[PDB]
Amino acid sequence: NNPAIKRIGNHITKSPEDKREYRGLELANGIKVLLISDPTTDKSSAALDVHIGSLSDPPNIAGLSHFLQHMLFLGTKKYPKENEYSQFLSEHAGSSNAFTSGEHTNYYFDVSHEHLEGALDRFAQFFLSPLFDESAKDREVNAVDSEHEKNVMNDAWRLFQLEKATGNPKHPFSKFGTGNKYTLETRPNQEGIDVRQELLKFHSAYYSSNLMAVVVLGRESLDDLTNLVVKLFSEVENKNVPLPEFPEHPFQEEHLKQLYKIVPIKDIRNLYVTFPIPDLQKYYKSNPGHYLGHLIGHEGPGSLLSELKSKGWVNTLVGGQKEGARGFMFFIINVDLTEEGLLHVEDIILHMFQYIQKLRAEGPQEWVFQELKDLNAVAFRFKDKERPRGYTSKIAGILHYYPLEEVLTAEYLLEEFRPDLIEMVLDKLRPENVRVAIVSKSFEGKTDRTEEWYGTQYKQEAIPDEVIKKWQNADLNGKFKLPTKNEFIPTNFEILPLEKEATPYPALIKDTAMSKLWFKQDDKFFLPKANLNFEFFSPFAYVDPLHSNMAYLYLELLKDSLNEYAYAAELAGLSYDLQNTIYGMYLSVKGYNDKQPILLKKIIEKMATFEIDEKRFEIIKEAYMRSLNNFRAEQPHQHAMYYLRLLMTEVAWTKDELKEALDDVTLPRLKAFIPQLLSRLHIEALLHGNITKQAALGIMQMVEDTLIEHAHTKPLLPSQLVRYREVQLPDRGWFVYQQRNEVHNNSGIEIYYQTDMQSTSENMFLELFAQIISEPAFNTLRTKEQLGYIVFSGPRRANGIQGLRFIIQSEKPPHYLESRVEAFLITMEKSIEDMTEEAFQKHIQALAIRRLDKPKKLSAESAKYWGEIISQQYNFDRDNTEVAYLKTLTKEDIIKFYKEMLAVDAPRRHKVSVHVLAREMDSNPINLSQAPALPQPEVIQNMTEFKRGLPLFPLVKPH
Ligand SMILES: Cc1cccc(-c2ccc([C@@H]3[C@@H](CO)N4CCCCN(S(=O)(=O)c5ccccc5C(F)(F)F)C[C@@H]34)cc2)c1C
Repeated sequence: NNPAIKRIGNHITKSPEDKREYRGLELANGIKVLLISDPTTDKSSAALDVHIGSLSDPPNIAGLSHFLQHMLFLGTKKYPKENEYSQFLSEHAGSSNAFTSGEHTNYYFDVSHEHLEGALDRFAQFFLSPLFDESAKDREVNAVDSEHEKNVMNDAWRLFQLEKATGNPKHPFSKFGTGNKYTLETRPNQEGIDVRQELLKFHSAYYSSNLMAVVVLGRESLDDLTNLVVKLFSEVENKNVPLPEFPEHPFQEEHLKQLYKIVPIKDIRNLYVTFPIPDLQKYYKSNPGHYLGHLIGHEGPGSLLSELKSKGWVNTLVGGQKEGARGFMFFIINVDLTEEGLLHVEDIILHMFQYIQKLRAEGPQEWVFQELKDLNAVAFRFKDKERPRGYTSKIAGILHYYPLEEVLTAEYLLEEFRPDLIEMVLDKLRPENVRVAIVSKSFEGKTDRTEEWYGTQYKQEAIPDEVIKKWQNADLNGKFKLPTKNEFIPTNFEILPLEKEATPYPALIKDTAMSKLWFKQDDKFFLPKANLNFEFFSPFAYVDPLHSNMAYLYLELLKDSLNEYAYAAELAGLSYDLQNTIYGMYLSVKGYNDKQPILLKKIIEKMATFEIDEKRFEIIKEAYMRSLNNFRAEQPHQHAMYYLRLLMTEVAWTKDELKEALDDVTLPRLKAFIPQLLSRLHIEALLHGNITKQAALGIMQMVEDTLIEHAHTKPLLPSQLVRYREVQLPDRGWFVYQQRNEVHNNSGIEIYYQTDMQSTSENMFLELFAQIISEPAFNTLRTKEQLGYIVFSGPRRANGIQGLRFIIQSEKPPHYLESRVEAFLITMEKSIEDMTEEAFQKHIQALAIRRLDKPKKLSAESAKYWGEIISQQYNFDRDNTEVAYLKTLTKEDIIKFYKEMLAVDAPRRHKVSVHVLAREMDSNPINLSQAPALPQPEVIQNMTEFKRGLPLFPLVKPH
């Protein structure tokens, strides 16, 4: 009947555990639509995906489609205010973002479930009448430039664009996708281009309804959402744009049998092997490329990685199909190299072709296909409920590739066993079709080429024909065997009934000297999974730099030894996480609860009886040295956060201190360390999920008994369980710590206004003030003043203390950012005074909606509890309590808080600043609002002297 709708789809196949309701349809103008109705959801969400992207950029205006993405947020005919969209979401508990790929531009948001329609209306105008204001165009070009700048010294981005640069230059694959100030302004200016014209030209040409997919999720009925979407999106005009296709591969014959030697910024050794392949997307029900990726990339007994590890040549390997665009794809194998491996790349590649040859020898394996199929089937059935914003964005993209009825299952369920396709793809993994890239600092000075956009330095050689032949003649290596049946595949999915004494929050069910056990049986999600979290306390994990190094290497070596065994468990939905902390060790086991005790028992047994392979020890130690050194290449703003974390924590070892001590770590000393670390411990655990109190008590005691049997562990004394405190800053003080980033030509800054110990009152004063200023700070500091791509504000919480923080990465010097942030804070004092009383309550309700947002998957609820436990506050009802108090706050209360704690002349202002200067700054001391004059800062010359010159805060009292 309805003329606005071209069709309604049939039942949209979903998991029987999914309680959400789905309708799919195609609009008259061709928009493909999925509607998701979830009456429980706290946040509603919508996303739109356009099947156009950087591959469609005009060759003379690189990055135009990425630039157009940024511009749609900045105003439309119906809603002209540059920030009406941001502001509307902020005051209704929303967020938004977008990304541009070669073939897609994806826009998405979430918001309070009551304001879906208000958000969606503003959002629809992006695709109807965008302004492309000239003042916004001039300002936003800078945001794009600093984003590129951030990427210039990043080894991944350099490799990403280097690949495009070494293929057919006539192919759109070569296009620079990001854009920068040169491609978007300075160069188009000297060629007479009116960019606002090209934006409107491009938007009008390609933003056509026939290339769009929309997904909307909210509490409304499926019928109500249907009316809503036709109301807002039928207006979008249909220009029947043909969908771009790229049938000719970017890598032709002249681009094969090629070797590239590349100089990295970080000290890394990597080998990249690539084969051009046809587009396998159409074969999604068969998934031939993923079958091969599963086998080549396997890490278990008999695998290619296993032999390469034993020879001491590589440490990690990943492989499989890599997307390109419609009409072309890649198959890749990525290994990191040891020092020895760098000298044996030829042999390493031979082993690769030997393993591939084994797969040809044995032919396709239906049992392998069956196993992959069964695992994906289990995965889909018990998939965790997704956060709405990410869910709509994902679905919006794949609406372009699968029938409406299959969108939810297309990427999970497998139907066809197709050995013809497996051999077809397998026939393409041959030496005559290969491309090899080596990344090592050993090529420094030996390169003869330079990549235009990032400056990557590299050398290109043809692979010698005799070397190709050795690879082509790869025999069978008897150390390569297909994997055996995966015995970690779960079979028991029974959901145990809720016990009578079950509780809404974690209960303390064991409180001994050795262990504190918090337990909760799942009463929400009812999936056959569980989370097992353990914190191991030992003073010897962080006593000095040397011991910290050894705690790290111990767990790295242990994970290395378990890798072959645990890989099967990971494929089977059973994964673990094990790393050292400043307080000891952290262990998490997540996944299907069926075979979970088996993996946990194997981990603890291995810890307590660990034998170190000397060859593995030397290799991992070398990698760890490089990892420490490679911090020099992180981004300025991350340095600033690192430095501030060192300044404000009672105890903290620097990367330099760790580097020095790493040389004094001998194999004998490590062998002695491990038994000393395990000799005395305290264990605090959260066991949460599809398990009962008896099972949980048994799991916790199994861990203890294993440690007692093999490591003779005894309890710690309670006075030994000590937490670190935060430095207490003086009233009206201001300290600055200054450092230089020697890799990146940007500067970074973090500003911390310390308030007081966490407290129900002090917590919500800060959080509410943070909410009020969140959007304005971004609008003022980024979109208006265009200081940098990275502009952040919000609460900082550490060691029981809290405060307000600003983080900026910019080309301008830090002392300038200091004033602009100081100028902004006064704007916020007036803005709070002038704002209406309902505008204020609007923020209160926005913060409330955020805090009370219910977790949708077990892992998220577990995280909430775990944060209460590791912080030793144990405030499991915090959300209800704090929101209740928040609602009673008044505009008067926030002004007093600002006047007392944050204002420039506040009697209790505690300000500490970290300035990370850019690579090229030697030193460092209109239309914009006026900044207050600031005092003379006390320049921190030594972090140790700084800390001992000041008091230390107390620790928070447990609930
Ligand atoms: C000159 C030349 C020749 C041959 C190849 C490359 C190359 C191409 C591309 C790269 C990119 C680089 C960023 O551009 N990325 C870094 C981290 C590893 C991430 N991935 S990946 O890990 O290989 C991968 C990606 C997608 C799907 C599956 C996989 C899989 F795991 F299955 F293999 C690619 C790698 C590097 C060199 C280059 C640059």
